[PDB]
Amino acid sequence: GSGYGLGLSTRTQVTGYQFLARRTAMALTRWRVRMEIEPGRRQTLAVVASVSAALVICLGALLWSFISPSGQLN
Amino acid sequence: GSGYGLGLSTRTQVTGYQFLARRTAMALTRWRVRMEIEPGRRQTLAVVASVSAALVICLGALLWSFISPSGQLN
Amino acid sequence: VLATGVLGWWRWHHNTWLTTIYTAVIGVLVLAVAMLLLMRAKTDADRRVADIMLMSAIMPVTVAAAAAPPGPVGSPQAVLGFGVLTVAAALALRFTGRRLGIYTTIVIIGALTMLAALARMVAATSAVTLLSSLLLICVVAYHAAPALSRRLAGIRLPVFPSATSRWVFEARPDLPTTVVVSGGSAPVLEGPSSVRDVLLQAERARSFLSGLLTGLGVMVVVCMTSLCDPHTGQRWLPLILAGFTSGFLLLRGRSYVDRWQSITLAGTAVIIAAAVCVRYALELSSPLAVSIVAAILVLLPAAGMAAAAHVPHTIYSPLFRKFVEWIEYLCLMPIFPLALWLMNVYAAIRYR
Amino acid sequence: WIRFIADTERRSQVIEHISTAVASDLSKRFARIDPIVAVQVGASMVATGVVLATGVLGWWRWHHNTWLTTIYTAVIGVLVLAVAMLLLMRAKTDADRRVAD
Amino acid sequence: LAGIRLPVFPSATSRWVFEARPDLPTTVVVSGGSAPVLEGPSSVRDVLLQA
Amino acid sequence: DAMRAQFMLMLDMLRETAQESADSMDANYRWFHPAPNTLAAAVGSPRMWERKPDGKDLNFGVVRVGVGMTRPEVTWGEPQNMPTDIELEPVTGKALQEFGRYQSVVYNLPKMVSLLVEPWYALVGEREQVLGLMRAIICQLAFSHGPDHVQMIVVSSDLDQWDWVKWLPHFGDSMVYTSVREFAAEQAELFAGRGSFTPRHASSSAQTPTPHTVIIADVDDPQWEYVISAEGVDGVTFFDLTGSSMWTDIPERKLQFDKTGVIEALPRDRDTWMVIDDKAWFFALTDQVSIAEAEEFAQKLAQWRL
Repeated sequence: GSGYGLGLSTRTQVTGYQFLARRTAMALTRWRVRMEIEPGRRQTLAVVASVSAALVICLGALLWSFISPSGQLN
Repeated sequence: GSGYGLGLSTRTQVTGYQFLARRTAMALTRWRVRMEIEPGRRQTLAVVASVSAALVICLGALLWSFISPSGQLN
Repeated sequence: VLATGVLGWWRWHHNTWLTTIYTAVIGVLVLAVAMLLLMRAKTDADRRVADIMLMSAIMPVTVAAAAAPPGPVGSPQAVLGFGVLTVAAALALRFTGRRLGIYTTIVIIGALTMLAALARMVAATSAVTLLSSLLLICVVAYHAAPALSRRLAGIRLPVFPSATSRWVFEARPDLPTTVVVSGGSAPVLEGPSSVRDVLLQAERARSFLSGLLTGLGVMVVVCMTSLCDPHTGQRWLPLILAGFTSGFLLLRGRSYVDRWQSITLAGTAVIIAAAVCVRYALELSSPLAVSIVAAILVLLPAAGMAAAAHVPHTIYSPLFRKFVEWIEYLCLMPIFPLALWLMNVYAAIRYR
Repeated sequence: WIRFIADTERRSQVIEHISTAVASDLSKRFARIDPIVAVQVGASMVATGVVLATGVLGWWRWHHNTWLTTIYTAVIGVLVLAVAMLLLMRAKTDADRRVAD
Repeated sequence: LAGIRLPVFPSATSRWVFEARPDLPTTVVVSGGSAPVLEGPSSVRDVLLQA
Repeated sequence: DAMRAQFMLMLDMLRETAQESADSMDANYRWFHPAPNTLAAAVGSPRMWERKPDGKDLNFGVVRVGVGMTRPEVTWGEPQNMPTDIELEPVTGKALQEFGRYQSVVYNLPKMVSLLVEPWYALVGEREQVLGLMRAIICQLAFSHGPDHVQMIVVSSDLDQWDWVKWLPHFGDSMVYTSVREFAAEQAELFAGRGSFTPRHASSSAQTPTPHTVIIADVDDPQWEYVISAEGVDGVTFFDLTGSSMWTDIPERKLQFDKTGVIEALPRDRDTWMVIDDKAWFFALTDQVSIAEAEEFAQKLAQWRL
């Protein structure tokens, strides 16, 4: 057949599928496909922003560690 | 429907409404709508400028307290 | 189930093999009856009967295994118990293909609990840390819920370059499938096999999602109400985290239009506040505390009823509708930065 | 009973694209949330809320003798009763009565 | 506070109908001059008191 | 993504337009050709003996045989400036292709056969399938057309199966035979007098004589060769219930029944009834009535006269 197996694929095919996943995902929760605005994108991006904020803060703490460590006694 | 409730809205709608508000606020104050110049915005930005200058001086003072700490009588 | 209860209470106070050994036969017996009922069952009423019995057999089987390890009850018993529970529920679901909801709920709490106890067993990690991590996994699971539910239901998305060929508009259409009924033996055809599955895949998809939301709901309330504590230092830190989490869930509901799906989200947000309020009154009991808790516990749901009655018949300008939307994103953003603070990770790194 | 039973024969309906097909079908076999149900939910939450408050207030009296428990509960009782009374006078339909009851 | 209502937006889900059936006019009365008179649509007459 | 989204949305509004036209056809075809079990109740209604032969009525001589696939009344215009095969975007490509495959046919519609198109119709399969469809065809003819327009004849040895025929008026005369030798003496003396078969159409219907003859063959007698080798006569139509080699030698007149009751035949045009392919393919799901059901229907019809 066609479409089965692990054949090659292209970058235009990768975005094409992600469009169908987002569109079908809202069809299960909102029962309409109009997609006037795309809230699924925003809600996911918000988590990515949150994680990034967590990563940024912990790197800052490591930078602090080299500027004034614990072993400087006496 | 007819617009009841908390449904989502787009950026084109947000400025669209805000423009209808400025034009009506002028009508109650000057009784004309020709609006060759729009003094309503101008008077508002001057306040925003005032708030911004005050906050910068607050941050400067807060930052100075960390650069060379001190204290006060109680 | 009541029998397994007293046997459990005994095992909770005595270190004898009685419960594991004596319960095993009890489970096997009910399971045997259930197997025959499933074979002999043909009508819908029988299936209801068969399902109830089968569901009852998993409980004794679960506690029996959990009670198998010797010595004081603890970390390893939990791993064994929730473990077989997870496999049993999943296994029952796969072959039964019925009661999708209730079985799915069991699978998730088991799986996450299995991963929780396993960590406590392999490493001396505190409950504080072990609970905060469960909170984060559940937060991201809500965003995954609509997608994860797509796979289990069997929806497939085709993408290929049109078979490396130009289109054929006059292609011979697919053959319609014929269907029959036991009494109404005269057959009738309804349509292409490819299209009928969608009408069935969709009904199945709705059930997996409803369960997945319920299972996650239980976990967030149990974890959150455990993190906040009235004696632990910096009392306000774990409490503020409970506030934003509640806000996020409460607003997220309006992405779901289904009746029971939406109420479970709203309900999940309200019950977390109520549950913390009770815990904060019993311990560290005092006149101000009980006076305060009693007020919050009655004003909060009251305002809710007020909002529910008036919002559907009033008009709001775009600048306000756009403002409530942004609260949701503002609520999600602080969860990760705070959870790590409560877990002392930043202090741990700053002092390496 | 002698009865007339109509013909059930009619055309079939097909939608090929998976997302549109899921949305169409899923909207005809289930019920969506509506304002009528929202109010009943609101009433149910307040009822559950007050029984929890009286519970904790009672738990204090079982260990303390002050008037606090009776004083605090009396005002809540009067307020809840006052609202219920006001609603019963305004109810027009059975839906409203379920809220009031 | 005076209740001035800015027009509600169509939310981008329907086309405009250029000429729907016109809105019904409203009647007014006076006791001494018992003969009633009519003057306009309800939506317009209110603004003159609203301002 | 915005362009893809808008393209999908525009495609669904066309779908609604197609579905609305589809509903009109369902209502229209059923209104002229109901299912056999419902005709009994309609006997008193004015819909009985309604059909006319006078050229404008295109449904004259048409009989419902079952349910199956049909081509809708829509006419699709091909897309302008079609991009070359290597230039097509993947998402919209399959969409326009599958749209074209499914929306080009509508499922579960009533299929029909016209007596004005063939000298005979060979029924091949098990006895129950063959007799069931014949009983259905007979009652459909009997409800829509009056005795001043249709007359029927049966030649069979298994008279216990054709007993119910007694009540219908269309089997009267100014009538069941045991063998061709018997049929040849009484009936063939009248019919052999003139003509040979000639396929007709609606406009031509105004010229053919009013009484059309339907003949049922259930004896397998080799003596039938005389009229069959002469390619019949106009105003007659034969149904072979036996499947004899002399009738079964033309695929264009052979209807094959599967184990599931599905009929296969060569495809024919909805507007011209002309054969469009030389390979047999799915045609319709068989509709059938029992002997008791047929006699019940005949008794209700037997109560009325001009």
